[PDB]
Amino acid sequence: GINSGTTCSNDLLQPNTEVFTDVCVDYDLYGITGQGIFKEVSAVYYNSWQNLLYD
Amino acid sequence: TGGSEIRDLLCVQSFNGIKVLPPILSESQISGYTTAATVAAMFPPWSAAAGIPFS
Repeated sequence: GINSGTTCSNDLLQPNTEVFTDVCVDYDLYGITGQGIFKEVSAVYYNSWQNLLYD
Repeated sequence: TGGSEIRDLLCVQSFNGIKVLPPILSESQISGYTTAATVAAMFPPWSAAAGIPFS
């Protein structure tokens, strides 16, 4: 099944790198596009499926 | 930007071009003006009391 199917490689560029603070690194995770500075804050109370949080 | 917690909308407001510039006269200056008028109304020479003591 050349160039048609469901299961295949996904070696393209994804926003999964060594994230760090002190600069507004571009974030494109979970289908949300924005610009902002990351800050390390402990949050263990999240659910097993919860990945984000909104205002 | 100096290090705090994101719990207010002023940071997202000021970074989108909607900022609130401070007035040309600070609240301290107007407070001092009101204080000077109130003190001048009672201590001689009387100004805000038509030239007569408060009592």
